[PDB]
Amino acid sequence: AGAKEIRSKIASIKSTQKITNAMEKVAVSKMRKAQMRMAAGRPYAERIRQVIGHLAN
Amino acid sequence: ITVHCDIVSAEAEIFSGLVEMVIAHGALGDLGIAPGHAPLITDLKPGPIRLVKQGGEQEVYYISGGFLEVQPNMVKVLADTVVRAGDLDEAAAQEALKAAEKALQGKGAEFDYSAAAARLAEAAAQLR
Amino acid sequence: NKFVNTMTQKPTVEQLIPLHHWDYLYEPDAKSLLDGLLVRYVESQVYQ
Repeated sequence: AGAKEIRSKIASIKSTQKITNAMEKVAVSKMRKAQMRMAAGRPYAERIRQVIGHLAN
Repeated sequence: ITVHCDIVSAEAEIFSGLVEMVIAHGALGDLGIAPGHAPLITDLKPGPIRLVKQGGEQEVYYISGGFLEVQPNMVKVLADTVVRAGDLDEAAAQEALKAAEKALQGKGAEFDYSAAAARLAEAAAQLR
Repeated sequence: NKFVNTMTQKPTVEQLIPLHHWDYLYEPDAKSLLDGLLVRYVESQVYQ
């Protein structure tokens, strides 16, 4: 109805919008951290699988 | 004469570099590796593993078990994050059996999975 | 879920338990070596 409560809802959704824009960037940084933890476990497992496929034959 | 050696854990890396001489605790006795050694696969008990270089003749890394694999141009130590014995591993198996939360003894053949899942799948595309 | 790219997450089902002419010397019995190394391979695949 009146413009005061519309103005307060605009301020509330703007204060939600700033931190959702921040936590997108937080999710980017934790995705890159989980990518460097993804890249480190592979040369164990390829050497184990090559040793297993040699020993089974 | 130098041979490349890796000590690679299942989560990360511990060592990568050229060496000359490696002493490790094997499954029968303490053994050592030179370049040009025979191919070899052996289980390892927990302890310090000693690696020798020019100047770095006492490069010591503590390894809690795992396996060793020798190629005459390549040494691969595949290590362990924790000591693998049955008194540590059986307690983790018992804690994994005990923490299975069972609230209702369902038959498994219910239809209600898809009745929630199709509604929640159609609700997600109204947001994007 | 497998990381195809930063925009794509693909839900898969992947089998685990049913998986140069020279020979490795075996310091223990190689049967117990196979009994260890298959268990460590299943643990590395679940962790990845």
